Amino acid sequence: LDPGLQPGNFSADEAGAQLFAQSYNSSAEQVLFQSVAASWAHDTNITAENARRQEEAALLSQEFAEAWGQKAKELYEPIWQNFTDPQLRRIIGAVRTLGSANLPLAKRQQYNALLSNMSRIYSTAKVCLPNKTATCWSLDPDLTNILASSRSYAMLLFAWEGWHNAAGIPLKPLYEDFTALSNEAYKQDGFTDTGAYWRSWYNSPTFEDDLEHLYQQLEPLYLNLHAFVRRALHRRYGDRYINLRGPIPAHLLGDMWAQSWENIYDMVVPFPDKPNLDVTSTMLQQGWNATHMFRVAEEFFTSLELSPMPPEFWEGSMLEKPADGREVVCHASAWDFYNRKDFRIKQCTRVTMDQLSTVHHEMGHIQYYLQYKDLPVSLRRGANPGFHEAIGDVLALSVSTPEHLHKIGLLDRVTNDTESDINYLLKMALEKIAFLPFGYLVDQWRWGVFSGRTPPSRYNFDWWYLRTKYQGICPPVTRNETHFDAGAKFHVPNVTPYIRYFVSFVLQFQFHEALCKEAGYEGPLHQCDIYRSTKAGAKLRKVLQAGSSRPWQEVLKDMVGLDALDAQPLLKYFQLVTQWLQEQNQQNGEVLGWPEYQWHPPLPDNYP
Ligand SMILES: *[C@@H]1O[C@H](CO[C@@H]2O[C@@H](C)[C@@H](O)[C@@H](O)[C@@H]2O)[C@@H](O[C@@H]2O[C@H](CO)[C@@H](O[C@@H]3O[C@H](CO[C@H]4O[C@H](CO)[C@@H](O)[C@H](O)[C@@H]4O[C@@H]4O[C@H](CO)[C@@H](O)[C@H](O)[C@H]4NC(C)=O)[C@@H](O)[C@H](O[C@H]4O[C@H](CO)[C@@H](O)[C@H](O)[C@@H]4O)[C@@H]3O)[C@H](O)[C@H]2NC(C)=O)[C@H](O)[C@H]1NC(C)=O
Ligand SMILES: *[C@@H]1O[C@H](CO)[C@@H](O[C@@H]2O[C@H](CO)[C@@H](O[C@@H]3O[C@H](CO[C@H]4O[C@H](CO)[C@@H](O)[C@H](O)[C@@H]4O[C@@H]4O[C@H](CO)[C@@H](O)[C@H](O)[C@H]4NC(C)=O)[C@@H](O)[C@H](O)[C@@H]3O)[C@H](O)[C@H]2NC(C)=O)[C@H](O)[C@H]1NC(C)=O
Ligand SMILES: *[C@@H]1O[C@H](CO)[C@@H](O[C@@H]2O[C@H](CO)[C@@H](O[C@@H]3O[C@H](CO)[C@@H](O)[C@H](O[C@H]4O[C@H](CO)[C@@H](O)[C@H](O)[C@@H]4O)[C@@H]3O)[C@H](O)[C@H]2NC(C)=O)[C@H](O)[C@H]1NC(C)=O
Ligand SMILES: *[C@@H]1O[C@H](CO)[C@@H](O[C@@H]2O[C@H](CO)[C@@H](O[C@@H]3O[C@H](CO)[C@@H](O)[C@H](O)[C@@H]3O)[C@H](O)[C@H]2NC(C)=O)[C@H](O)[C@H]1NC(C)=O
Ligand SMILES: *[C@@H]1O[C@H](CO)[C@@H](O[C@@H]2O[C@H](CO)[C@@H](O[C@@H]3O[C@H](CO)[C@@H](O)[C@H](O)[C@@H]3O)[C@H](O)[C@H]2NC(C)=O)[C@H](O)[C@H]1NC(C)=O
Ligand SMILES: *[C@@H]1O[C@H](CO)[C@@H](O[C@@H]2O[C@H](CO)[C@@H](O[C@@H]3O[C@H](CO)[C@@H](O)[C@H](O)[C@@H]3O)[C@H](O)[C@H]2NC(C)=O)[C@H](O)[C@H]1NC(C)=O
Ligand SMILES: *[C@@H]1O[C@H](CO)[C@@H](O[C@@H]2O[C@H](CO)[C@@H](O)[C@H](O)[C@H]2NC(C)=O)[C@H](O)[C@H]1NC(C)=O
Ligand SMILES: *[C@@H]1O[C@H](CO)[C@@H](O)[C@H](O)[C@H]1NC(C)=O
Ligand SMILES: [Zn+2]
Repeated sequence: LDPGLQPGNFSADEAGAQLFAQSYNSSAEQVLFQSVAASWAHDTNITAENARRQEEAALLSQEFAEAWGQKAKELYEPIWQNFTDPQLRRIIGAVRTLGSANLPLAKRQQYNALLSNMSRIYSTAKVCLPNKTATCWSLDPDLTNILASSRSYAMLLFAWEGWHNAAGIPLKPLYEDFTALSNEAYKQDGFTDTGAYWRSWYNSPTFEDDLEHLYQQLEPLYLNLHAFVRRALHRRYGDRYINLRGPIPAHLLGDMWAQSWENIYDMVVPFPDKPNLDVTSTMLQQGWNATHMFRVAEEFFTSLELSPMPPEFWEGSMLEKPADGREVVCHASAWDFYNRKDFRIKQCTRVTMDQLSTVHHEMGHIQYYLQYKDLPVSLRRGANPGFHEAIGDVLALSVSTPEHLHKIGLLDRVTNDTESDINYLLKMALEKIAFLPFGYLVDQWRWGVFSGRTPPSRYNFDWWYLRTKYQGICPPVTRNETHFDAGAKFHVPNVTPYIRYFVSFVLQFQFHEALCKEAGYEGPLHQCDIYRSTKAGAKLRKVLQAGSSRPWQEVLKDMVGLDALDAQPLLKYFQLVTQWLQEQNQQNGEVLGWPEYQWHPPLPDNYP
């Protein structure tokens, strides 16, 4: 520990604690920058040298959070709740959280080693065909691509069986040990369990109830969608393997976790005679290039009179693919270095209509970072953890439209045909609405484990209960408590909350509606854009400047006017497809929901 990074002495006063907050701030951006700089380099190009620097940076960060966290508890754990500023209470409350650093070394060293071991066995999971094969598969590319692409039911089944079998089972012992150790650490931090810690972020005493009220508002839309897809699969696979009343076999939905079904959009799409618009042909013809694209993105924000990208951003960012042959993580990401001056993007840009849209949300994050850089570093995070991605997405929504592309000049004429825009809304539904029930059930399920209400003998039973209950899926081959299908997801062994994403996808439209309402727009909400609309920016800026200083429920209210989440706006946005599906289901007599829930298909005749 560098002494300039090691806390001093502070009184039990607020007057002292204000000085503690100030000192933590000044040290914090000096450590966090050094940490993120290393992590930036490692990700900007892989080298074992940079991986080492990455590893050392990780240790240096934890060592810093520890050295301050221990004193924050030692001096202010008896007090912090008392302090007059809700901003300061937020500052100290964040520092005062220690997480795993509560565990004594013996447990601590098991804990880290245990968490890493889960990630290893998941990331390095494998499936092998039932021969003396030279070669096995892995989740990507082999499994993701066979599962999404092929539709011979047996082959599709085996791929799903192998994965949840191989990825889950060897996790089963580890995840229990994690659950115990996880809760024990937070117990000392001040939470009943890890689950009550995660829910602590949304600072809502009624949080879990709020979700069910939201999800109940979605269920008519989701059931409408689910019931529609279910019929389509019946056309394809046969009467033996689908029940027009029952739930859907989990592996037919085109995705290993059935969390988003878009890979059956090719099979289901409405109005097969219409195209789906691709503006790439203009963009290449215009001589657009990656470097230019961001200036369009910046144009948008400047058009809202949000802040332009500072010169440092143009000096630093890796907008284009590198000139070297060096290996790089191409997946697009946006970075804030807690050093106030320089913000950074990595995009690996390929000039296509899709990545044009993608750049806008990635720059959206940068605009978000730019606005709250003025806060003390402890607060420089989204008003709540899903709130940051929402401000990212509302931007991509607007520009994805044909309406905005015409103001960009990339589109020649607007073509207001509902058959086309239904195609667009429906594919987006198969992407994101299918995700809401899944995103909801996981963190109910994990809360079930962390609260203990799912003891280890029920990990798998409570999982499939939650799947059929919410997502309308059932397992393709009988699954029993030796298996552990909850582990087969990325976010479970990586102990990463999904609930942020669900909260975000509701805040997304709850903003978009409140912006388009403010931007003077009227008409079909998916045809709104806010570009050039200074009225939207000035209100949007008020959200971004708040960062996390002000409780999100108060900030959201100041933007939208509602003290809480609501899915009515989301239903407004999807309204056109909502109506269309209701017609199509009514025409087919399709039974919404899934009675005969106690059904799942027989096995293929010679399996395998
Ligand atoms: C990615 O795309 C970027 C943008 O490209 C342009 O725009 C897009 C939409 C497409 O249409 C592209 O095809 C198009 O090229 C590229 O940056 C641009 O690169 C080109 C070529 O390298 C630049 O063109 C050259 O610019 C010189 C400077 O011209 C400006 O400054 C003069 C003073 O020096 C001034 O007198 C001019 O009026 C001009 O001012 C610009 O005005 C327009 C509006 O009228 C603004 O939009 C600009 O921002 C203004 N820029 C400034 C600095 O004020 C010219 O001297 C030069 O002409 C000479 O060279 C050409 C060959 O290049 C000869 O053919 C010609 O005869 C003459 O001798 C030429 O115009 C362009 O300026 C760059 N953009 C900017 C903003 O500077 C990226 O390089 C590209 N990257 C990749 C990898 O593709
Ligand atoms: C969390 O902790 C950070 C870091 O300690 C605090 O930032 C510091 O806050 C104070 C108060 O806002 C700020 O002082 C003001 O800075 C303005 C710019 O001052 C710069 O120029 C003068 C000369 O004109 C220098 O004397 C200063 O040291 C500054 O120097 C420049 O700083 C930038 C930013 O880091 C750096 O990139 C440049 O390299 C450097 N210049 C050169 C030539 O190297 C003044 O206009 C104003 O009057 C005040 O002096 C101080 O500069 C901040 N430092 C940094 C590093 O950001 C945060 O305030 C704190 N958080 C909160 C919420 O308080
Ligand atoms: C990924 O990005 C990083 C940052 O841009 C980049 O880092 C540099 O990589 C090169 C090698 O490709 C390093 O060069 C050598 O590093 C070794 C130690 O690992 C040193 O022994 C070498 O010392 C000589 O060169 C010095 C100047 O670099 C001289 O001052 C010295 O006297 C010796 O003559 C040499 O430094 C370089 O150090 C790193 N730098 C950093 C900051 O990481 C890396 O190259 C990129 N990846 C790829 C594949 O290019
Ligand atoms: C932060 O506050 C602490 C507690 O008020 C200060 O700690 C004290 O620091 C002095 C030196 O400034 C230490 O002196 C040592 O005392 C022992 C005898 O106990 C002697 O053998 C050593 O040679 C040395 O003189 C003292 O131990 C230490 N006491 C405690 C309880 O921490 C500290 O000075 C303050 N920080 C700063 C930067 O001033
Ligand atoms: C994380 O997973 C790894 C791998 O499963 C665990 O490390 C393994 O630990 C065992 C002993 O605990 C090692 O087996 C022993 O090896 C020695 C020779 O080194 C041998 O004499 C013993 O009879 C026994 O076979 C095993 O080699 C070791 N594997 C690796 C790769 O290190 C680790 O304990 C797990 N940690 C947690 C927290 O789960
Ligand atoms: C939960 O369901 C699984 C199947 O999905 C059951 O596991 C399977 O049980 C049978 C009977 O023991 C195993 O067959 C045996 O395999 C061994 C080779 O491993 C072979 O030597 C025997 O002759 C016999 O064929 C089968 O392999 C096994 N599968 C797995 C993946 O373990 C399990 O029994 C069910 N749970 C409970 C509690 O019964
Ligand atoms: C910190 O907590 C204490 C205890 O809840 C508060 O002290 C009490 O304050 C009320 C009026 O605010 C008095 O009627 C009590 O007599 C006080 N009790 C004691 C033991 O002093 C204190 O006000 C809180 N501080 C803040 C800033 O809210
Ligand atoms: C598209 O045409 C319909 C015609 O009924 C109209 O109601 C709708 O508002 C048009 N789109 C926009 C963005 O105005
Ligand atoms: Zn994002």
